[PDB]
Amino acid sequence: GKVVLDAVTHPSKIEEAEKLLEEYRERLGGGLEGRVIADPKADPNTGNVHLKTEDGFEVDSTGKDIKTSLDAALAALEWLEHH
Amino acid sequence: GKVVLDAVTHPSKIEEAEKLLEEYRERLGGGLEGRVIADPKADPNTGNVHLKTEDGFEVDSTGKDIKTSLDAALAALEWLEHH
Repeated sequence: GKVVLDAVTHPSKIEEAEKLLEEYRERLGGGLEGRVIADPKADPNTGNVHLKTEDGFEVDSTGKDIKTSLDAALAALEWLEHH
Repeated sequence: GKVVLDAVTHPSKIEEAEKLLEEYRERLGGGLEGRVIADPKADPNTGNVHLKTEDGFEVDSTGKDIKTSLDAALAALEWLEHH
């Protein structure tokens, strides 16, 4: 299904976040609609990802980098989609 | 460690949310500090849980009931605490 993903990042890490979104786009296919939000108030030392499905599931996940945040967020989404 | 948990629920489901927080308190011990937020704008058909550790990990999880939301939220927290 469609999953709308937002990577919210300090502007120094926009490149990082885009390259990561690129790997997950080509693994997860065309359902993944991801975008990078450039937030100067964001801590460069943390990652933050928000995802929303058209089914109404939502996860916000704040970790120490963007990749871990995302993986944890998809982990939680897999749980909700099954249980 | 300390985990601050918020169950945000329509006021009709406050009892449900408190009894659920009670089971997770006695399973997860005294580190779990959970509270019920009574939100009349919340859909009674969904669950929502937010957790925050003193380490800075945060997860917000919206599902179709409070138990699934919570389990998914702790699932994501376990991922962040390891990876």
